[PDB]
Amino acid sequence: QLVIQESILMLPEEVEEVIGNKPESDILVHTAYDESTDENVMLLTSDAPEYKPWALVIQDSNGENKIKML
Amino acid sequence: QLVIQESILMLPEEVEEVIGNKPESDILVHTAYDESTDENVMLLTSDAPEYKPWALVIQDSNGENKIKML
Amino acid sequence: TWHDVLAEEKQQPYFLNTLQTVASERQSGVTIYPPQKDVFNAFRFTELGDVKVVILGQDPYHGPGQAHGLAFSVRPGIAIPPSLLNMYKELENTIPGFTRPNHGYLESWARQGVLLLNTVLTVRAGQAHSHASLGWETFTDKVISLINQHREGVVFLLWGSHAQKKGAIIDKQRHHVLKAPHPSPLSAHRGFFGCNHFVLANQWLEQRGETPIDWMPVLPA
Amino acid sequence: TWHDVLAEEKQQPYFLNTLQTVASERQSGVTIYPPQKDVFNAFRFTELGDVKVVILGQDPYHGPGQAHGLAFSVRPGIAIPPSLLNMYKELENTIPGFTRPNHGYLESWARQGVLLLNTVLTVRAGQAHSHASLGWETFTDKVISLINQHREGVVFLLWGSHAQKKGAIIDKQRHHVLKAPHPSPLSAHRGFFGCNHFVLANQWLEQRGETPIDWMPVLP
Repeated sequence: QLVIQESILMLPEEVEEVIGNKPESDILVHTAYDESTDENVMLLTSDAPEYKPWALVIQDSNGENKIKML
Repeated sequence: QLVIQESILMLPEEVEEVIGNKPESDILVHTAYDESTDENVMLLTSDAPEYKPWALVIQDSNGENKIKML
Repeated sequence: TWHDVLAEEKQQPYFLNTLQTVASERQSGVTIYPPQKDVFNAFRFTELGDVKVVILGQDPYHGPGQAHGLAFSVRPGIAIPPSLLNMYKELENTIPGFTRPNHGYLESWARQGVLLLNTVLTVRAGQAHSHASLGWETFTDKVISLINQHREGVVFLLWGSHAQKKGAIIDKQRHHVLKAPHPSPLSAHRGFFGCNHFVLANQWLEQRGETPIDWMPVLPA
Repeated sequence: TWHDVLAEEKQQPYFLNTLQTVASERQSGVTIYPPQKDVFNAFRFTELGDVKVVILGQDPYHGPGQAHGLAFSVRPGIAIPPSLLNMYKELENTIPGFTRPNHGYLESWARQGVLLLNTVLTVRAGQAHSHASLGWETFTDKVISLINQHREGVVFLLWGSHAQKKGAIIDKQRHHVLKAPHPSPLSAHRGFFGCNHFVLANQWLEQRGETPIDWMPVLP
């Protein structure tokens, strides 16, 4: 169902800068966009081949982030 | 008249190190030597294409400097 | 001219192996992405000498029918991805000539000298950054060096700490190197959307007299 | 060779436009300096494979008949410029072998592997540093790089924060890189004249068995 459209690799610092918490390794920002509610659903996981969930961040039409640690 | 023989480009720090005052940009050391009195007439101007006068330094046979701000 | 950074690299073991390990995986049963027919599109749509601007991307889209060889670009009907959608926001705002297309096919930019390079050229369906240990980077690193060696005045549009910096030490005064945060929604805001890369990248071309780039997509056949 | 990538550079649009922009200016009415016939003399008098030492200079002399292609070097009768004059004092003192000629013509040094390179190759009569936006720097940058790429054991005599540092990041391991203040009178005294660049440069060249350089000028 939830169709992930892209998966961007980021570094601990780039994610800390947004999340406020620092991931202990590379992060994969998995994004699924929602045409309608105009929402971006993002699943941050560790790098391959584990894909161990790190955080979940929901963002609205004007960039507010609703972060949640997994 | 006053034949300028050479024009050397210097940086703020090199000049401050000599002048005691720091130029806010690149300086052009325009030198005209004097065979006779054994004097080096130097006209310091801003870099191209303005050549706005900055300082005037007169130097004698044994290197003493007679500086004057323009 | 790609019969440069290719003639001997393409014979070198590291790249020779990266190819077959991919080939085997394919026939072995796993569906690997950019169809072996599309793998090299970047170098096709834009030649070494035409490279006016250089945009770095990571690895291909791992979902069905998305990727076709160009970084960021999707096929003529696939949903516009979050980052490409964002690149559009910046564009429709920065370049007043514009309006947005209706698709993510960027081949138009491609034939206008915009090199859309992924640092890793293949990916396993569903598994992001899975082929990141074969040798696509060392080949792709070669490519950048060559652009930096045999070319003058190229604009390197480097987005994200991964592409910019890390995989991008170009001659700062032989080539223009603009940096900024990744267009990704977990990043575009709070720090990216304010840059004027597209306008700046055209601004310095006219400056050199070079013909500028038309960032307005299109849609051939 | 110098047919070492200079072959590619020379076609690059930037080095095509720097030429014509200079050409037009010439026939357009403005007297640009180093007559085209001389513009490349530095590469003529000393070849890539012979480059024993490298002295960096800025732009050519913008007064009549002074410049002829080599940095610092003036023609057989022009007045010895302040900086060359000073270079002479250092030499007159450092090297107990020589005296001083009565001219600033340095081709002698040139044919002995001393590359006298200006970072900018042309200038407009009376307008110092006027052609510093055409593309001579980027060409000249390529040049130093290549010397640093295909060569080993070259002495880079860098004077002035502009030449040394700024336009001079050479592998300080494969090449010898001596630094010091510019010989300009507004600087020579304030911390330059004490260095021994000419003697050291030969000291090295010699330590490798290579034949040293004769810093005593001469006429063709």
